[PDB]
Amino acid sequence: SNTQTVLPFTGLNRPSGVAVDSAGTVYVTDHGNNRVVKLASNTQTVLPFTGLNTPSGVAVDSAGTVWVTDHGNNRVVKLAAGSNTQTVLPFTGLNRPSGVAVGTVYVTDHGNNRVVKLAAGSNTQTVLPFTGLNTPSGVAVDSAGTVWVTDHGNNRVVKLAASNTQTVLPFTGLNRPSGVAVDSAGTVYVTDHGNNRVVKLATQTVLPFTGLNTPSGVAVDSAGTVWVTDHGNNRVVKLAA
Repeated sequence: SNTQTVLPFTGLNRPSGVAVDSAGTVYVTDHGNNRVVKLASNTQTVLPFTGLNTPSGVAVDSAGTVWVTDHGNNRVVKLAAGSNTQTVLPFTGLNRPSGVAVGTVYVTDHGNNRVVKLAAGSNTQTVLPFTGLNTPSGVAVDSAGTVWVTDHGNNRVVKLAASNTQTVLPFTGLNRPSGVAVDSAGTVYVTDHGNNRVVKLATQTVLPFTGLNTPSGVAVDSAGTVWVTDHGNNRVVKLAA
């Protein structure tokens, strides 16, 4: 499709993260309203998270568990499907965390220029051996265990195989990039926030979104639909394959 669809979310303010599950349910972090909203339906629902302050990244697994980076409280919180009690994950030492990806949980520890991993079960926390990161933003993980990070401060996207080798992806002309997503083909999508555009790397291509204003989050589903949080315009837009 060359024509986007604006999702029927209401009341968003400065939305940040976005995630999509296999059923096609869309979750958005409504940063300015300290809440997470979801759309299955033309009417959204607010998830029963509590005490969020300027939340940022969101992720969802196949069980429908939702993870949110509670940026302003330096923690990560999760809600299982159908539950009213949120769980604070045993991360330690976080400093203004940004993105989150998933039973292993990966978090961009923005303020500490590092990506942290929480091992499932053992809850051992380790720092992934990325190097030279500066104010990193989005994170994504694939089935192979490869981790992609938007190195926002350095205008690049870098990946690490499940390794002491990090690869700079050949994006070009990025300007304060934010979110990153990866589909089953290995196509990587980045929200080039400072340039009001979304780029993918199959050859770099600008997706044909119209009227974007400082886009933040990006998500892609198994059918290749791409969802973007158009932060500057308080809206969420999608492009079908």
